[PDB]
Amino acid sequence: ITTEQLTTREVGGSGVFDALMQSASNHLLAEFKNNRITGGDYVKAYIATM
Amino acid sequence: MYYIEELFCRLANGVLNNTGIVTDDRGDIEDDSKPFIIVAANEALTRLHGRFNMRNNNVVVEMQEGRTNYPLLAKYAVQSYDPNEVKCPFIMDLAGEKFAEDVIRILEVYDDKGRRRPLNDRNNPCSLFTPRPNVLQNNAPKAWEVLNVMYQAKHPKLSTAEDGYNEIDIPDTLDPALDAYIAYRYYTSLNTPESSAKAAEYLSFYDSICREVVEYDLTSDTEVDTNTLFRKRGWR
Amino acid sequence: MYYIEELFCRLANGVLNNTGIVTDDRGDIEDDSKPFIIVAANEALTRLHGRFNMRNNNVVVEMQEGRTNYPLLAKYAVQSYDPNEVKCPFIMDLAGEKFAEDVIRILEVYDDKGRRRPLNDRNNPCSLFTPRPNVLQNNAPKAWEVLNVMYQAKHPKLSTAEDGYNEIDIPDTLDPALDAYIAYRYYTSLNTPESSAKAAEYLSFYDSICREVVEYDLTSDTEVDTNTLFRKRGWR
Amino acid sequence: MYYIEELFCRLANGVLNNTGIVTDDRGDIEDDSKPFIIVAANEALTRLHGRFNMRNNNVVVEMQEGRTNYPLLAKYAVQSYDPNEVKCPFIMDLAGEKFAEDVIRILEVYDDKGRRRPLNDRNNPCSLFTPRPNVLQNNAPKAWEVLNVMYQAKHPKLSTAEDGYNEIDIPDTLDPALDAYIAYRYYTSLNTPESSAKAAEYLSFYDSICREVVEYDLTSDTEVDTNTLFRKRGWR
Repeated sequence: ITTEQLTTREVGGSGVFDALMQSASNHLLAEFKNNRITGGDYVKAYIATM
Repeated sequence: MYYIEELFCRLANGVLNNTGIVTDDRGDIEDDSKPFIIVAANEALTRLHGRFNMRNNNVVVEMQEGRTNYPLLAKYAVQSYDPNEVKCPFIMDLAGEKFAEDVIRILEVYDDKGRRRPLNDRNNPCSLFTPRPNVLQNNAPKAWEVLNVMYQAKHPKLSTAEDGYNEIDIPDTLDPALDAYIAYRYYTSLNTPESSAKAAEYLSFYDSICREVVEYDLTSDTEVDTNTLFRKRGWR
Repeated sequence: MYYIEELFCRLANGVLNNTGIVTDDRGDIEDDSKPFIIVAANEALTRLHGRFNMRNNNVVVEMQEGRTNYPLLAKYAVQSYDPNEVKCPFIMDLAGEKFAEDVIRILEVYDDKGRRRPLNDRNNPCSLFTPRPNVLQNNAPKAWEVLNVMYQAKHPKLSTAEDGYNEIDIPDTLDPALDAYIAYRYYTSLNTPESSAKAAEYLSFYDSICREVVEYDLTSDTEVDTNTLFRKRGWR
Repeated sequence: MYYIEELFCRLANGVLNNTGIVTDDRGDIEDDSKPFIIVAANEALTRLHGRFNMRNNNVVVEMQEGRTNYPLLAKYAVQSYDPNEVKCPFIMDLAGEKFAEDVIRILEVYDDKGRRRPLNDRNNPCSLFTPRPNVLQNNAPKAWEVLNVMYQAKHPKLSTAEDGYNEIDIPDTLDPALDAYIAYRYYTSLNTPESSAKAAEYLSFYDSICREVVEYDLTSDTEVDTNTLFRKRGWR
């Protein structure tokens, strides 16, 4: 086990931490395209789960 | 004047720049969400043309024997009447200038002989009456009597269809007011409390723009004329 | 008097330095968001030209028989018109800059004979009328009648496209107001409570600058002239 | 008068002493951050020269046949005109005193024969007009008519280039006002709420300094003159 597997410096990589970020972002973006949350509201919720 | 597509671009790169209803390139609104903007856009134009007397349009009405009420509807226009149920139209217009029922408030009426006709004068036997805002009533239709009605008119209703209108003709100083009202309608639709606070800001901004135009009179709303009562009163 | 390129550099090294809309070196704005600034820039310039009578321009209109409405549009000018659509343009700009379609409010109208034609005088038989703010109406076009219209003109529309207008001509004391208004639109579009508070401050700063200009009269907006009614009334 | 480098040192050892844009020795601002200060510095100087009538400069304009509008731009100066598109310049200046388009507001105009020329007097046929703040219009260009225009002038724009201006000429009592405005612009750029509160303090301090100067009249802004209407009115 290395620190690379835990997270990659690039966003959306193969890291476990990266996978959770992309998965959480996709769920929020699903409602973003449903016209129920603004862009500012979307990013605020994304940061709060970091 | 500009196409409705430019309005979509302006909204895409404007107040709605951070919304989920815009395209990935910020070039246009989502196609399925376009009718939402169109409904709001028509509503915004109606309010602007009410507070400000920007457009003054006139129509021609021909008196028909045996008829007293003359609704100002497109089904009675020569270019849009159905001969099956209408014996003959009495509203006259052109092929490229079809009547669009844009009547808001009647201002003055002149007959074919050039005499001003009083409106809603209950004590005047020859005066005309308006039982409804968009209905004109004449109590004595003559043989060759033709009436011209000059009224404050709204902007023609926009439509995404090809045959419908696809252009906007408003003073460019009111463009921020148009965008603010559309933004207010969109953010008010979302029921999140954060969007509610943002919605009120645009509505307040829209009202501020309208009063600024009135304050400086950028649309030539104020009108004056030379005094005529001095001669009529016999002051000499 | 500077080109549109300096505006991006000034904004990048100015109010919008902290935001991510600028390049890595803070020397220019991203191409993906350049039209966003252009829309705000056009909106800001219209507001300034409405509050202040900075620019005054005149046009020449040639009367054509059979036409009573003369819109002041670019497609009816002798330059930048389609010969296939309109057979004879009636707006002459043979010399100098082309007609930019920047009409806000009509001030006065003088004919070729050298007299003054009354405007929007309902009781005057020979007065002109304006059914729309940018449309001039004449009720009796003559054979060789030519009208000159003096109006308050806004800045021509800016565009980053090829062969567009890319020059800004405003008094240098109004530059902070331009930057404040553009920043106000950018921050208020983020729908963020932290950015919303910042956006309100810029709007107040923009209004503060404008009232400062009026207070000291840096634009020479006021105008006075020698009284002529003293002799007209026969006081002697 | 002092070099712009001294301004950088004063800011480095002044309001910006606790910022990340200064050198490790607190002797100068970071080179890549220098254009940010220059843009703010020019903006601050414009505001000071507007509220306070500190600099009064005059220019010489030569009337040219067939020309009525005379923009006050450097491209029409003898030391900076391009012969390719300009037949002959009409703004006269010296090699070491090149015209810098520092016009803010026109005060008075005198011809070569020593007669005062009224400005913006609509009822006076011989009066001059200014359709734009930096454009002078003469409706009757004579043969040898030469006009001198005295106007309130802004400080020349600073530039880091060697050929550009690198000196500041303002009353030393306004130096804290200059520093406060630059500090306000810098702290306003940062969007952190803590910096926002600090930014407002400098702006309020800048306004307080300006009113203090007005209160004590340290720049000799107030001006009076001996009464002349007593003789002209014929009181005797």
